[PDB]
Amino acid sequence: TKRTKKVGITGKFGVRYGSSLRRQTKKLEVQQHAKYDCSFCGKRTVQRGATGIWNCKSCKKTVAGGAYTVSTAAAATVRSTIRRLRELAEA
Amino acid sequence: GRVIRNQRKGAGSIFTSHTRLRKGAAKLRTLDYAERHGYIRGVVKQIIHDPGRGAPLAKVAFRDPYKYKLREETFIANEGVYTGQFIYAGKKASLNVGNILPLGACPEGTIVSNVEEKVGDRGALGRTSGNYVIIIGHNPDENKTRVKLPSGAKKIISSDARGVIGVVAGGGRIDKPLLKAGRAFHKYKVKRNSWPKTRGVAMNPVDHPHGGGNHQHIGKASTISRGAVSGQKAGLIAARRTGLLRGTQ
RNA sequence: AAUAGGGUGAAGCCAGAGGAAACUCUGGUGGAGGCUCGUAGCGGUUCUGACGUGCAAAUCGAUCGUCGAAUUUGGGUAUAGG
RNA sequence: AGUGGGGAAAGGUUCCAUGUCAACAGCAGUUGGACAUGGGUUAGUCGAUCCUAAGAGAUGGGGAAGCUCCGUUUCAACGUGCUUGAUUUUUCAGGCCAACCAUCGAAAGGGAAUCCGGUUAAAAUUCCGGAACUUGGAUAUGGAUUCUUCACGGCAACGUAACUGAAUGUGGAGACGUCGGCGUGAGCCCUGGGAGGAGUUAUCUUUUCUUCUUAACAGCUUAUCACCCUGGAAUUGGUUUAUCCGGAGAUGGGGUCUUAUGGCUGGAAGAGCGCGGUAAUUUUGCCGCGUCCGGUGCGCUUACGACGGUCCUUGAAAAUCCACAGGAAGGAAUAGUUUUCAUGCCAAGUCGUACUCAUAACCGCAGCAGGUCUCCAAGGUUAACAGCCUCUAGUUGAUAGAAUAAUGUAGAUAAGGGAAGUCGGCAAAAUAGAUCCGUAACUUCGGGAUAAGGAUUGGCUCUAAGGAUCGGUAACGAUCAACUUAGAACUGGUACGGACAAGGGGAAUCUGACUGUCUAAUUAAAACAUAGCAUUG
RNA sequence: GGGUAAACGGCGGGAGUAACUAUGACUCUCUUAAGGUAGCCAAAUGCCUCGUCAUCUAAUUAGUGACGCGCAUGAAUGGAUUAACGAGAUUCCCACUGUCCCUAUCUACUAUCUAGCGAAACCACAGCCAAGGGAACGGGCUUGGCAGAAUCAGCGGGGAAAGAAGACCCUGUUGAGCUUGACUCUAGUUUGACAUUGUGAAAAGACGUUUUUUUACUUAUUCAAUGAAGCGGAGCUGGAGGUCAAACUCCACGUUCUAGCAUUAAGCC
RNA sequence: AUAACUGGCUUGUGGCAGUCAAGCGUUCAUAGCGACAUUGCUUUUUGAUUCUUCGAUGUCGGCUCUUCCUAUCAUACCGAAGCAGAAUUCGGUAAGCGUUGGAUUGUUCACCCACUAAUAGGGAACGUGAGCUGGGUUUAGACCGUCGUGAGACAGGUUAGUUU
RNA sequence: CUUGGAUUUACUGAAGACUAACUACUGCGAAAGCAUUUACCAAGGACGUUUUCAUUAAUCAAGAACGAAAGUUAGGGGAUC
Ligand SMILES: CN[C@@H]1[C@@H](O)[C@@H](O[C@@H]2[C@@H](O)[C@H](O[C@H]3O[C@H]([C@@H](C)O)[C@@H](O)[C@H](O)[C@H]3N)[C@@H](N)C[C@H]2N)OC[C@]1(C)O
Ligand SMILES: CN[C@@H]1[C@@H](O)[C@@H](O[C@@H]2[C@@H](O)[C@H](O[C@H]3O[C@H]([C@@H](C)O)[C@@H](O)[C@H](O)[C@H]3N)[C@@H](N)C[C@H]2N)OC[C@]1(C)O
Ligand SMILES: CN[C@@H]1[C@@H](O)[C@@H](O[C@@H]2[C@@H](O)[C@H](O[C@H]3O[C@H]([C@@H](C)O)[C@@H](O)[C@H](O)[C@H]3N)[C@@H](N)C[C@H]2N)OC[C@]1(C)O
Ligand SMILES: [Zn+2]
Repeated sequence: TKRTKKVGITGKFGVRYGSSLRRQTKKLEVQQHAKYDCSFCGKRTVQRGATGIWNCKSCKKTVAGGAYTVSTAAAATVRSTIRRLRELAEA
Repeated sequence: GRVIRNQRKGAGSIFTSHTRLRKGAAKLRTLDYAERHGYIRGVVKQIIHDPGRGAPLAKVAFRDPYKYKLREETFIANEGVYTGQFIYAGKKASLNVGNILPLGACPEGTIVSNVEEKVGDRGALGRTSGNYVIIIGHNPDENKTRVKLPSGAKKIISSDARGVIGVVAGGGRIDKPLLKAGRAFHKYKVKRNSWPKTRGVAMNPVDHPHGGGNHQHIGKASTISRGAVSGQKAGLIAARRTGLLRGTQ
């Protein structure tokens, strides 16, 4: 059954710290503990070791990433920006 | 009165940094012939957690140009760098994430990290998780590059100064609240002894310029002159203004 | 180096039911938490109890707080009188 | 979870035997941690010694009038280098290199190697008896290797008694948090048969208690995980208590490896233990027989394993040992190796070692109800390592006698009333376990909540349900086995969580969000901290 | 002279005015840096004060809800709330009871008596009252009452009982902790001159020397890296610039799908 | 040599009692009252003073307990009346005998509820802390308001604070 | 605001918005709405059809998707109004 209506993973915090602080924690903790697709072997086996470190249990490859998600929006933009500036320079 | 906590920090007795578990200093390679004239290739062996640091570090192996020997390097890992990746460092390095290039070889708008202030100091700028340096423009006649620092400041640096392409990994730490005194305890347990912080107004007059009184209050302006002496600089030192910031800056 | 025995039952997982759909509901499983009752431990509320030329230059009895962490603790080491 | 058996710190002879009682043991004393005289501490394997930790600290140096301060990744011409081909001429000759490294810093971190039985008045992993191991060195014999010079086998994972390998480089071990359930082993607990001994016996108990044990080390063997070969998958399958795995090759079939742990044998019955006999004023005994075969588990403790969770926390270093890459050099034919194969030989220095470890061996002026780190841990009841009773072991120590006024201290009970007492319900009483039922306002939706508030509970005799292993619609038969749950009848002075153990609750206001912290020895709070928020450089 | 309050802080008076009265939406005037906004309240902040009304009780200086010209509430000197939590302060209620009416009875250990052992505080001398006077509250002195050894258990009237050269107050030309726009200084820091300190150029100044501004050199001096490894210049190779004399400019000059390897030079003269 | 208790002197102030008699009392100064004045007493108020105590006399109230005073609330006996009875009022001898239970407050005091014959007032070092208690006051912790630039102040409020 | 030269002139640059003129009794979309270039993604009405199914339909309590502007939360930006 649906055990909690809205607190979700932050049910471990009970009634403490305030609802806004627990709700802000819930957004990032779900991402923190989620399984991600490996871009190397194609399996959903990427988990966080520590902040900025993401390991694949299958192919044993570690990639540097965000604090709570594998990739941040700024890093994604840089790849396109660095991709773009690369060919505009090599041509 | 008495020597205040501000003053006691500088003697460095109980206030030295806690460095037993740290994984080595994060630096670029020394400028050598290979990086001055061409490039050198290394391989990422590990991406590791450094206690006291929000950003992960990369251990990268290079051949020694002059004798049969391996060299391990401790870099600040940019986001997207992975174990087994080849890292190219030098003047001829391609414009890819993780490569170490001089700032003169990067076009306008390149995002770069662990940037040197002076040529060959192995990195000073944009080193924390989620931070980076933007290249604003070039001054090829003067061999100077203009960059945008994480704080918003703009700075002219030598075009021979190096930097690492990409954004420092581990970004977004501060988005999640700490929620607990204990999380702060564990945070500073591997940094230094700066937590918890007793308020100056909660002390007696011997302890702090803010102490004493039959109510807790400061009693004089908390904005202190830059020319004040040690023991007086508690509060907002040389503040150009105070109060809630409204509008833009 | 040390920390009985219980209670509660977070994510994740399995199975079933309802609905036109969007979605919703149920039974298990699991074993989270500066969570909880409560020993050892650590502390020290009250009796303004005992004692108050004491067993003791701070103790004794009962009653109490807390008891998996900002926990308790041995040894080593550092900080020295404006 | 000891008033048991040991240790670390600290003490220093308090240890043991003999003698002794003036003082001391707040009474006593024939007794003593007292007094006197002697005796007593045995190591290649246990520690120290060595390593590095936080840190301490010499040195070319830079300060300071100077005592000295600063620096140790230290602005330095910093080896009391190393290996060969040998030479003895105690001379040579070359070739490799010098990034790092003075030194101190742990009797709980790291670390070469020992067990069992016996023995004293007092020592023992140190002595005796037997059986091993490590390191360093020497070196002989056998084996292995070589005419294809530096071994063979296996498709492979890899196997073996061996089975060249310089400089240099690289890798591994040392070497690491915490929690959760699960699995295995060991010790303990429980239990059947049998062979001895003890107990009880008015009656009975195929009975009540007790002995039946097996070290280090050596050989063979033994495993979760992991890995290899084959094969090619949807009707997706395999699979954990916990849902993860498979065209990056699952399921199926067959193999390989680690030896944690168990098994058999050697050690080793010759020992130890239990009975029985016999010599003898006896040192010390000597002999006979036995010492066997099973079962069980959400048991307790502990070790290990495979997993899973957790962090803005990711949980030492060094000495030391091994391996690999490399291909220098040296090697054959009637001949060079190598002590990483077996056997054989020699040696292992120095200091500590008695005893106490506490209601009398330490610190508190003392034999002081205080303080002072840690290991082992039986039966019953129980959720329980709580409380209560008991076995082994250890104590029976604390001046004593006679009485039992008042007032005390500690503990009880009390008719009717029920806070009228008092600043104030202070103190005390009341509640309390477990099963079932029932549970409001409010709420940050997590809680509030054991809300509130009801019912039940013994003993005895039964019944039902929940399994394992064998054997071919086996939906069955056989053999074995742990305690949980549920129901029924009967029964009593209506008792029954029968001792023990064990929340009182509700409606609000003020205040601090919370967990946390401080005035050691009159204030624990609303004070401090805290996450969150903002400002400043 | 400008900015700044989540810096320290601050956040008003006096008159009149509505067809009963009363009040005053409204008006005038003085004045400030601004005149307290949203909220909240006899609150841990309100003197007056036990404020007034309501509720709670038989009865309430308590509690709670209201009211608000609030001595002297009020917005990160944070305002108002607020589930949960609290050995925090407070009121009421149910249960409960020796807290009480109003005391009684019981037990152990004392006390008690004995054998042994055996302190300390304190002590001018001492120790019965009433009055008087008196340093204005006497054990002693005056006048009276009276007055008989030795004692035991209790007791808390008195000994202005003991404990400590009053800690409150005042004085002292005695201090100390703390503060500041006290007096007098001071580490630090900042600003100028001179010295360290040399070699040139251009342009403005004043009598071949000189003041000022800028900017040139490198060797003094300062910062940094390294196991002081590739610096500066020239040249050999190519490529582009279409050359025209003639080789004149610029560029490069061994490494980029892959977690391999690179060490102790081959070759040539 | 000097304040903050008690005590002593004083008695303004507080409390109590007289003398006179303008008026009130249906007429009637004096049953019962009594203006303007004026004489006293007491030490249960508070001042004034500074004599004793600063090598310390334990500094609120309550609880408990004894005793004393009388300026008598009740009870005994009586005199007076604007005393018909009933009730009530004034006065005498009288302290023999009693003078309560509660809500709020730390309170003395105050104020209500209720009973009662009555719910009189006082003293005893403002009786009584080696009798207790410790709510208040009055050390050190903490909060608020006003004041102060500040350290801090406040017969302003609040909470916690060893009784030999 | 301006002799510290404001305003005005030329060049370069940095920001965020917006998409003029073409633009209409014209288009598309369920509505709210939608206007620079280009490419990709899936969607749609109408038309044409001698293609196909064969009543599968209409409107609809309950129940759902979307919904200008203003407003709210957290980041980022904050030129102009
Ligand atoms: C504010 N002025 C103070 C001044 O009062 C004085 O302080 C002394 C201090 O120095 C004394 O302390 C002195 O003596 C003691 C001890 C031996 O008594 C020492 O421990 C100490 O080192 C020594 N300085 C201290 N006992 C009293 C303070 N008032 O000393 C100077 C000063 C610090 O500036
Ligand atoms: C003008 N004389 C200078 C003389 O002062 C000196 O320079 C030092 C220089 O050697 C130091 O630098 C040196 O020392 C540092 C050390 C201090 O950590 C080292 O780390 C560094 O490698 C080494 N080069 C530099 N840090 C300061 C200069 N004044 O040596 C160079 C010189 C030219 O002789
Ligand atoms: C036992 N409860 C009593 C209650 O009866 C009452 O007592 C009063 C008492 O205070 C009065 O007494 C009071 O009032 C008188 C005044 C009236 O004259 C004063 O003189 C006196 O000093 C004062 N204590 C006394 N006259 C009658 C009792 N019932 O009030 C006080 C109390 C404690 O509540
Ligand atoms: Zn992968």
